[PDB]
Amino acid sequence: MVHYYRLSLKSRQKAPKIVNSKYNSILNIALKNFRLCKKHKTKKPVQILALLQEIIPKSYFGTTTNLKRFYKVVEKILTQSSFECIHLSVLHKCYDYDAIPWLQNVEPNLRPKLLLKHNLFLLDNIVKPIIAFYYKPIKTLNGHEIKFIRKEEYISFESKVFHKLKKMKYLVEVQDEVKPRGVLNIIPKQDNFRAIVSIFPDSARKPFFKLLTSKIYKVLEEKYKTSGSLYTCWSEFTQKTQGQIYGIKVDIRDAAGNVKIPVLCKLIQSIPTHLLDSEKKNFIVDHISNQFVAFRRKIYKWNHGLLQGDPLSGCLCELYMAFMDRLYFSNLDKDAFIHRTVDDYFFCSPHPHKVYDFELLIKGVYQVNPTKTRTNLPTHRHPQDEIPYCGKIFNLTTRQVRTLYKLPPNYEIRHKFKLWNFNNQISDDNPARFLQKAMDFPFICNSFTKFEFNTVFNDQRTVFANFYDAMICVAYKFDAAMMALRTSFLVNDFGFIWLVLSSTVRAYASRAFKKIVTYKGGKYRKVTFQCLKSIAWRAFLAVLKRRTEIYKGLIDRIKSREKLTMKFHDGEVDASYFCKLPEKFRFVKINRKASI
DNA sequence: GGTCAGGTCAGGTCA
Ligand SMILES: [Mg+2]
Ligand SMILES: [Mg+2]
Repeated sequence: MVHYYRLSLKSRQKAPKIVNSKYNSILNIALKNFRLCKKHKTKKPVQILALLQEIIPKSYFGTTTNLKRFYKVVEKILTQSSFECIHLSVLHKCYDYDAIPWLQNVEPNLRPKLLLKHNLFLLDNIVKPIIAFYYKPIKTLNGHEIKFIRKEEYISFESKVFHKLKKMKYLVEVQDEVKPRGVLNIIPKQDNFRAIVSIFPDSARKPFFKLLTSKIYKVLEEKYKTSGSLYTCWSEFTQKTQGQIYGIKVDIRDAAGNVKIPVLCKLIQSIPTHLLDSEKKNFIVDHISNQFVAFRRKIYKWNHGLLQGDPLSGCLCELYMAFMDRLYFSNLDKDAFIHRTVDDYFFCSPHPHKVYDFELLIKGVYQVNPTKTRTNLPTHRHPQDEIPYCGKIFNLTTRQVRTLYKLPPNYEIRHKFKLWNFNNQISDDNPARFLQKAMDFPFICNSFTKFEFNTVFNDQRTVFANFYDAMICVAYKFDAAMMALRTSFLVNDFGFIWLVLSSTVRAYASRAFKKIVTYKGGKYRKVTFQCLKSIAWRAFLAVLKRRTEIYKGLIDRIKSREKLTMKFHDGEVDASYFCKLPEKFRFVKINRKASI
């Protein structure tokens, strides 16, 4: 009942020098080259595809089509997403066994299972180890994107920042022996960095760690007035204000790093004893006061704010900022709007000067990221009407809000979707259950909420454009799933495809109708059940056009019937946006080629 | 057969 192979590197093994008796000795040639490959003869430019072809003799596959079949899996590995899998069946089905010389002696009908396991051996003992030798997998944290960087480069970057973190005395060799709680990792996040700790497993302590986090969060609801729902505060404020809205979003930089431990410790002691007893208080106090981290066989003490990667740090920083909240935001004009996520602040008022004062206040209290500041203030260098905050885009002039989409140029959109589940596996003969589990609604549910479908402050044009953008996303996921179906299910029967799509469009439109009818507003005109379906269908249409030759049947299929009459009772909807693909998603890369 | 709360999972969002 195990049908999956995981692409991730940690599954790898450490190659024996010789292959055992149950495997054919040709493997050892490969292994030989492994040592020779190991020889420090590498320069900056290597291609893993290229070096592998000089490690595994072509005589192992015999024919070029077999070799290409195998290297296309290798290429998938080299371009992999986190959690991604393939079907074990891929490793043996459709190979030309006649042309493989070392497989002729054994009778043909017992041959397939052997070949799968032999290819598994090569992938686990030579391919993955060779990838590990020159590269480190890091999760970009934008979807499941994984970028590989040269080990020499990652180590150099990690040494540079280690020394910088040493000159500023953030890190100090402890020398007094102390049990370290975890290992430091330096993770790049664009121009800046993220220094985090991976905690050594401390079994039975995560019940304890969840308990302490829970009890503090209860304290943070109970003593400090909840920030409000982000949606409701903004709703009330939009109704309040009929004039031009003014606003600012600021991003505090290293909010954990700018925590003053003495003040936090005093907040701890100041907690009432009925909420959190003195023993737990004292356990927490030397916990944040004695942060010990293991580097290259050496232990250091972190003495700058809260350490990311600590179980308590996420929740603890919120308490500090929550306390800062009351310290500095008790008096605010109730004709104004304010909301905070954790280290991001969004503030709006009808008066420009009061927004300016808020900006000066925050800069006076905190070191901020000036590049991350967005404002409609006129006196600012690069002012904008669109403020991104908490996954959404707010237009202060129009009051319209759109979903925010994190698609950098050349981002590969298949990294956004986690299509493989190792815990519940689907057999290679069952593609339909796979595709429909892929199209479960819950996954896009976070773009099917009151925020995008309300008509209280949102126009019908923007509720449509939101639904469209989301449906564009669902189309891109369909595409990735289809490409998965061709390359590992090796499906030939596309007749059953044209079915769940419309079953989903119907159900999705119905769910939309429900939400839109649930949140009618003063800007709500009239929305036809069928019009939503037409929008969804036009979204799929716009997407499917990227790979026309593969889908020309399907596009033609939906071309007839499937009503797209975009004659909505509004007399304003441009409708050009709906017809084609928004520029954000025209420039994103769907194909797959092994770069390095 | 009709609810419920409780428990688990799932793919997603935010920081
Ligand atoms: Mg966990
Ligand atoms: Mg938990």
